[PDB]
Amino acid sequence: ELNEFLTRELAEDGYSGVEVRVTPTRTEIIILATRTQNVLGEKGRRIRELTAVVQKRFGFPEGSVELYAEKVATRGLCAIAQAESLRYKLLGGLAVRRACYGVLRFIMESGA
Amino acid sequence: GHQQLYWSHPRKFGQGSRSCRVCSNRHGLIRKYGLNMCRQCFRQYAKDIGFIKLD
Amino acid sequence: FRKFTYRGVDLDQLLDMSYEQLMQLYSARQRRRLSRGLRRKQHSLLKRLRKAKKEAPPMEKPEVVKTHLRDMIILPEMVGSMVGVYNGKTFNQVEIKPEMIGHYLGEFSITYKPV
Amino acid sequence: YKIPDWFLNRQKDVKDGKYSQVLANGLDNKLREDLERLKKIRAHRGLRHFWGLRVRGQHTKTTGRRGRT
Amino acid sequence: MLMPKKNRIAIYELLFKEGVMVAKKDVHMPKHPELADKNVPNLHVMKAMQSLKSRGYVKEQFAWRHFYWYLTNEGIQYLRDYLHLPPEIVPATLRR
Amino acid sequence: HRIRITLTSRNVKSLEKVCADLIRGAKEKNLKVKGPVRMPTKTLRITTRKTPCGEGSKTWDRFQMRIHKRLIDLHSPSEIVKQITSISIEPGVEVEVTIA
Amino acid sequence: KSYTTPKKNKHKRKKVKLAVLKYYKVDENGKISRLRRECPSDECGAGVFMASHFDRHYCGKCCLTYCF
RNA sequence: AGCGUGUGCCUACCCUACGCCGGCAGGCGCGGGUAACCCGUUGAACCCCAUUCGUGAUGGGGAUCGGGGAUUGCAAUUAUUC
RNA sequence: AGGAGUGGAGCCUGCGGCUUAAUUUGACUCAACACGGGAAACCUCACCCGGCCCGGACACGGACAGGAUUGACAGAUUGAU
Ligand SMILES: [Zn+2]
Repeated sequence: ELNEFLTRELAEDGYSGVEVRVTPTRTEIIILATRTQNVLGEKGRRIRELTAVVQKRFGFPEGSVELYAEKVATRGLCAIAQAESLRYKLLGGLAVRRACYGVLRFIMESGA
Repeated sequence: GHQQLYWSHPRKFGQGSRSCRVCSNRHGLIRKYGLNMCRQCFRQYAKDIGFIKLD
Repeated sequence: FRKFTYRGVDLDQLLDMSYEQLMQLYSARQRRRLSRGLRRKQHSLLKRLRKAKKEAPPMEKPEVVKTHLRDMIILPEMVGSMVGVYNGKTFNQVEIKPEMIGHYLGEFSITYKPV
Repeated sequence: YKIPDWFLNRQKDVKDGKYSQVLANGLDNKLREDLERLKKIRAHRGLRHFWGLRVRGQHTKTTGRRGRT
Repeated sequence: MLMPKKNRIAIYELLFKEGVMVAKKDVHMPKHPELADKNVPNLHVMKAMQSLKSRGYVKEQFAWRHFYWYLTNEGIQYLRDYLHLPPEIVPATLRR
Repeated sequence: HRIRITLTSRNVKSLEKVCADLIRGAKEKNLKVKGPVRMPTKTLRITTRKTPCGEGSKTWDRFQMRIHKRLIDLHSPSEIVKQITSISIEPGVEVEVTIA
Repeated sequence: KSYTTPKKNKHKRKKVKLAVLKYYKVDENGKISRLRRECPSDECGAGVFMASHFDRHYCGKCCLTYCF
């Protein structure tokens, strides 16, 4: 549930994945994101409002979880980020061949 | 009226009492282990839950 | 020629008795039709039908009542009363006799045609 | 002779309701009476017996190929 | 779409107490489980919610069976004007 | 005071490493310890047809869920148990404690 | 679009003109008179002016009938 | 015998040993299991042993049909099932 | 080279065809026919008979607090109270 929701929500700022860690009285969720500036919004607004969504929909005591996000390392290796970038570049007006060549050269230059 | 017709026919059993939690359909639902998910959606999202192919 | 007896008893003595002995008088499957509890879930229409049948008619064949149901049990308290049964499409007129006691209602329906 | 009633063939008949074991010609006569009663009732079982089809609720699309021609 | 006066103000108070709002996609479920202190029809409140969407005051999200609603600056202006309160009131999502 | 803690996880190496770490810590604390009891694994099999439609050769899928349940017995006071639970927490292990 | 079998109409509420004038009878002084009934129910007080029937009167929200 | 499964989210519906009523399904006051703890040593069937049956559509086949008694759900007719 | 067999007998099931107010449909040699996880008494349901509150947001021009609304008890077709 959480993975699908985060993939659909944080697609606008380069979503990669999530790693839910469970700890009594304090649940620490970490989000695999590529663009940390767009995921925080305006000084932590996004974290608080998505947390409120979490308690309101899932149902959980308030003030116990804390949504987290950090810049992912070696983003060229994660295929999900490249697929999302290709979706962005093919969305508006880019040619299929040129865009595919660009993503291919970036992937093979990433170290794969 | 229709407000009385909402909770009129018993939605206790049969097949309309339950539905898939992904697409709100009522075919191929897996009630095993309380999945309540149809076969296609379970096949689609099986690896994320943890069920993976070893045999 | 030979006066019928319902399964041991005759019409008047059968009528002058309640369900608490009627149930043992007839068979088992229709006993559960009233043994689980009072019938009020979808039997408001059935009770309305009973009231309509017990309404005093003129000295002739009584009036006809149209219903969308085919799930009534034939009790003696409505024999000799005309009812319109919604046999899928039309409220077909039916004819009953005092030998109908203890049976179902919607068994007088022809599926398509004799062929 | 202390024989329980459930062991008998037909019990609590529609005619008299008494419990009696019936013999060959008696069974044939009672079957005729029951089928005539169903015919007079014009019940579903009686009419399906009249055309001579399966009355318990079976299928005919693939069953009953040795009857009418 | 006839809406009693008390239900609308109750839903406005429930929405403004935080920055977001949720509801399940099931019209055959009158009582709202989170708002257990009132017999609000969930179908009416979600339909008024999406009508407020159609007038364009909030963002809409929906994944499998639960909708997600998020406030906006113009949306919070509309809410504060309907509630007849000064703009000094802030939701729980804007505080540190 | 016969404390019995139950550990359930899907991965086997992580569970074995966590149990070994707990045993080493208890031994360094110089406390009586029991043997790590390994309950029989429970397999969850959900076999479904692979065809979204109903056309083609009848193929099938085989899904498995190998779960494990390792547990140890201790005769320690609960304060050290709470101190241990306050450290070395990972998502793989869902600790369940039974007091006896 | 149109159908084959004709359909009836939907019920409409006629314009209620001078409702208050129909509730209280005007006298030649400050005194007032009433020609309707008052609801003795616990949920609703005497503010619910029942309809002016001729056989038996009907309440507003109670769905109850008081006979003569 | 060996794989399984088991008290629920809108969801009540689980496996049930134990002692009775009755040929029989079936009916209540009685307990555990959220499971290597309880059903459960899962006393399975096919096997094995001693009569009955004796080439006879016959002690195989149970196709068709009537009546009676039962749990299920608001509801069993074209019998849900036994 | 062999074993079990099917096809012949009875019974359950899908398809085609005839019938039916309706008997919904997808797939037609391997690679369609106990296949859609579909063993359909009500929901299933997507077909016929019938009548229901509408589950027509919102923008514009009219209709309105001097009432635009909205829920109905005796009784009649109706299916219900
Ligand atoms: Zn009143």
